[PDB]
Amino acid sequence: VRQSVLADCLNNIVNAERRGRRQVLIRPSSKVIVKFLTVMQKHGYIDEFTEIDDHRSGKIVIQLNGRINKCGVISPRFNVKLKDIEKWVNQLLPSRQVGVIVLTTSRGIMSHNEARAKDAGGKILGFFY
Amino acid sequence: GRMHSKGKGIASSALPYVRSPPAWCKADADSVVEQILKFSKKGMSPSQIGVTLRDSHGIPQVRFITGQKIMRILKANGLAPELPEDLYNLIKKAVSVRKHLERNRKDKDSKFRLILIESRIHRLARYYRKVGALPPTWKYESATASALVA
Amino acid sequence: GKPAGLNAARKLRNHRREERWADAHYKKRLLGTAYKSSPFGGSSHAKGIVVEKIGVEAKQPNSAIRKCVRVQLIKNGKKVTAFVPHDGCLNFVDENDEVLLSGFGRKGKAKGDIPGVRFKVVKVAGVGLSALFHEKKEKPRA
RNA sequence: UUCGAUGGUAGGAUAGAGGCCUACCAUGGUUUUAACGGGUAACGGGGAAUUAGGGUUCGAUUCCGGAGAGGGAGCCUGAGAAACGGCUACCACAUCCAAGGAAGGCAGCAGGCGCGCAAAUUACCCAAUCCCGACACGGGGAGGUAGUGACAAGAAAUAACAAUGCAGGGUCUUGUAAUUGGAAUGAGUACAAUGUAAAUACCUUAACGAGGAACAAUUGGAGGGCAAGUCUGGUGCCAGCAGCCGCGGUAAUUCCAGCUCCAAUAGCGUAUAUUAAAGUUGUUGCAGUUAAAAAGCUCGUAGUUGAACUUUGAGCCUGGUCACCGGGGUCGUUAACCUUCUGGCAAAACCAGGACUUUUACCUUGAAAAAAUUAGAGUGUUCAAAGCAGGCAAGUUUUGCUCGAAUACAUUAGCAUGGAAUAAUAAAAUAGGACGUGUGGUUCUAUUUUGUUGGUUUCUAGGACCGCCGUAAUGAUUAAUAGGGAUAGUCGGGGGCAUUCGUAUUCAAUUGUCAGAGGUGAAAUUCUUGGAUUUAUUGAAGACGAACUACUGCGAAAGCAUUUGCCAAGGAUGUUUUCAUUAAUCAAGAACGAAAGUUAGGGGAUCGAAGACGAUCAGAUACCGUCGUAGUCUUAACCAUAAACUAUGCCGACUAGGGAUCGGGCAAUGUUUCUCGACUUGCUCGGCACCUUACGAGAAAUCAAAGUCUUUGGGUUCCGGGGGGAGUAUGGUCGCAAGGCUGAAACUUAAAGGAAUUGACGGAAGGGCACCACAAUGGAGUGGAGCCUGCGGCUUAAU
RNA sequence: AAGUUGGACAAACUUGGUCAUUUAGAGGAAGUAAAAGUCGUAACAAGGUUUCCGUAGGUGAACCUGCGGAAGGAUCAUUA
RNA sequence: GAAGUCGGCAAAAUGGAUCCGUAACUUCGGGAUAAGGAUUGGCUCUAAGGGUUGGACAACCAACUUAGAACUGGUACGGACAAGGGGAAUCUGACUGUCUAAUUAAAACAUAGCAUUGCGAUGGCCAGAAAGUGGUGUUGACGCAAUGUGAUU
Repeated sequence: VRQSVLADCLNNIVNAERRGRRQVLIRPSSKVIVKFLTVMQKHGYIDEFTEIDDHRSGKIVIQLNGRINKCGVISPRFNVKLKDIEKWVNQLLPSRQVGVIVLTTSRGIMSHNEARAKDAGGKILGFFY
Repeated sequence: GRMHSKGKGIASSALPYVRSPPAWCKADADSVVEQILKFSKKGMSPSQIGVTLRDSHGIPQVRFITGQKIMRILKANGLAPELPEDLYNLIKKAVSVRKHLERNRKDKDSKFRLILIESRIHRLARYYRKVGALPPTWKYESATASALVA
Repeated sequence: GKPAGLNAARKLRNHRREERWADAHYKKRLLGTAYKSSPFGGSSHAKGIVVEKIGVEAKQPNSAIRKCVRVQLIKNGKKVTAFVPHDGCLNFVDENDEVLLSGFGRKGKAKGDIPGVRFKVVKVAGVGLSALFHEKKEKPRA
């Protein structure tokens, strides 16, 4: 049984990027996936993506523009405080300037840098770079 | 994956994107309800009647026209069976296997199949008890399984 | 593989505790072998009473007489073996000399080609070693 | 759970709550989220050690709390003790003794014996801190001061100033100097002044105060790891080293002596316990096809994990630091702070204020909370370990002034504020719902007045409740390439029962015939002129389903192959069929579980454990041939394992090219057949597989999974931590038993093990080549008799 | 006041049983470090009877044989 | 306190009931009343457990038990009577049962279990002098007849 659709979406994206394909199809769709895709698209790692709206959970077609080395999920979603962001960045991110950690804080789903600016922690969703 | 098998079949039905009755199908949303009530008065299965309206009557998915499910329509009209359809069918199959087992004493494969059916019927009964579709005290009985099916 | 649930701490802790006994280091440290089965009681050094001297044969590929000594511990009375570092001092170390023993380095394993030796003489008769070989200090009268 | 374990009633006792105790009444309370029992080589914490992060070990010890004064027990005084530098009784110690007796407790400060690897003076003082008391004054082995130690920490003395032939270098500059002179001299010796209760030490300080024994700095190593010897004498696989490899059988760089150098330096080394190494305990972060390890398979409970969706989009301004960002909100689309109570306003709600989480986890922040410790702010103990002090002012030496003594670490757990992303339970389905200046009523309280007190009525302010009353849009998320249940054509060597057929094997009768038949590489045993073997007819027995039988099918696995009938069931496919999360994984717990083995009954043809004979080699005792026991068959009860294999757990998603193959479905104005079937082609779903490739993985063999893993996290069970000992002993448990499940320790070893490569070997195969190989009717011979010559045995003195 | 009758606290002593540890104990059955000898492939090649697993019997010794399995075999192969 | 004796022969000791507790071994059924401990009288009470019956109840009549408490005396009480001694091993027979009336009660016999033999009736076994004779046999191999061994493993 599908335990987390976000893991499947990110695994499909990274698999397509390794294969070199410029488009990828993700099934099913969810608000968490849409928020995650918005975060990486705002950061510039993801081109336009269209949500096919059938009478089901939905499907997403994403245009991949390269410049992604690895995108993954952190399961289980550990609760991350303000002081734990540095530890997570050191553990996951390649450096202090490259890579993004996505946290579902109280103010919504956003990057670790934006959450640090918000001065609010939350739960770790995943990472991409 | 299959609940009690190694198969991975995906055969199902793909409901159309449209949610409206066909142009010529002027089912008027009340003659169908009367037909469903008549088909339930005899005591046919809700799935079986829905098949009959799909094939013989030519009616589309009944929800798209009547606005309510087959189970919901008959429950609203009062023709609600004492037990759910899947619950009753599994008890029927379990009763038949036990009646075959009491005659054929050397069928270990049938005994194993009966054990699988007993596991399935208990899990379904537990779900229905939790959801409240049945009285809280609905302990399944092996000796009175004939009572439960009929 | 291993469970990765947010509430799987009990399962992870129980598995780690159960499997921790497989390691020899943890098993030794928690079974108290350094006190019960060991000739000492975790002591770094101890005193003993000499019993005799043995020229234990050397295993392959060597063959030698290592002039080791059989000693009886003062605190327990058990009989163990000891090694003499300096050369030709067998005449110097006699029996019932109130010898002082310490370990060898492998924390309870035989050294080199001589099986059954884990302790070496540090001091003998209270005069110590490294002096009776250079004739810096002589043995006292007994 | 008695003789109190759970709760209730009543009582006693306690300063007070209380099964603390008593009498009665019910049987209760904890527990796989580990109750109970056992070990602790266990006082707990602040804290200490190691230090990427995470973690691991320790805490007897300067502070806080607990217990104790040899072991318990009892009690007086006293606010406060079950006090022991108070007492009483008993036990184990030791003690003076006129043998009648008294009697004692250093785990308090010094000191003594013993156990010990291991730890100091029977010193001085109440001067500083504080404590007690009747008290400005007394006492304090608390505490301070000193004395001995090898170590716990912080700072530096063993020196440097020149001439010196030469190696030189470049007239500039180091070197040993069998050499000297002048320089800077600091520890000590000793009266001073400070210091101190008095002293020790410290800073200043009468003066004396180094030329080589100066006033000699050592500990380990020099094959590698890890730094530094094919330098010289002695032994010679011995003595011995040697943490490991390894060296030592006359050239010893590793043994012991001289010399030199190397790392550290008043320190070096050794032993043990721990940490890093160890990504060899793996949450971060291991591994399970072959190196250690996927349970024989399936069901399934605690536990873990759990498809998508419910206020979102756009337009604003606003005060603010880096044209962005954080934040505050209506305006309204779409309803504007849901709601409870109150103030004024009054045609309720409209405005504002108090509470607003149903209930959270989660995040932020705040309150509250020992110091010491750590990080760290400031400050010149001459620096530093330190300490919490300090600073002005260099012309009057100033009847004073000026800073500080921060800050963080806190959240484990508890209280509180703000947010509602993520993840959880309910909202109104038999409407058993917000319904409300509400159509009618009950019932109570007086928060009040009717005269202060007591009582009924009820106007009144309020809690609660009884049949209705349509205020309104009255109420059910899609139905997951999740799942279950139907339904149609099927499909299957899937299961059970009954039933049909087949020849083969053996045996029995009779018939034709006579010499051998069987068997092996060769035999041998046995039977056969009494009719062997063979052949012809009939009958019986049990076993088994050849050929078709396939890199084909079914079943959860073990396994399933003659026909037919019945019963129950199963996957896949088709489906605008039904319910709607009903799901995955499993500790425990149960079903099935080859063959062999067990208990009995029936049955027992062939084969065949054990066994019986005959070659076989030296011995065969085993392979071989014949016979032949248990067994192989079935029925009813057992067990519970195998190379039970795909040496590869289950569920979900993604990942490349081809052709075969089974089941289903879709299409063919394609072929064929007396309405459908057979063949062919294309598409799709679900299986068994095959070939190529390796983006990718691995140690490689290899792998479409063993890939998507240092770029390490989808969910979940089982299992391993070098090899032996050993799946052994013991313990528990299932079985009538064999045995099954669970399952160590001591001791020992420096290696076992996997993959692959090169040689070697094979009573392995395939190509060949050879009179030192054979075939050839081979020719000649040696060896057979006797002699030359040489080799061992013998003799001698040397032979 | 000594003494005395009852109640509880009850130290401590006798008799027995249970638990943990230790010391015994002749002797019996194991492996490891092992004086010469002993010993044939049981296994490493087709190890000379292919190997191995489960089960049962027999044998001084590895072991032999019966039944069912696996290749970890010495065969990935017979479409005619 | 068995030193007696071949030998605990004989005797003594235990003994009922209630409440605790009970090992090795085992065929799981036992051993077991294992072993080992405590109490028991009289009197006065307390509590609980059942029947019909006059208007939540009820004054009777007709009833027996159990458990507990205080007090008391010869620290005694199944006060006579009644009434198990127990344990650790070896040989042997499995057990219940049977026999030498009048010296041997046993390890002897029998037993269930196990195994063998004959017989399909024109027969097996037995009987009778014979018989137109009898038994097994009102029987038919799950039967009858004849033997050996002696539970289970």
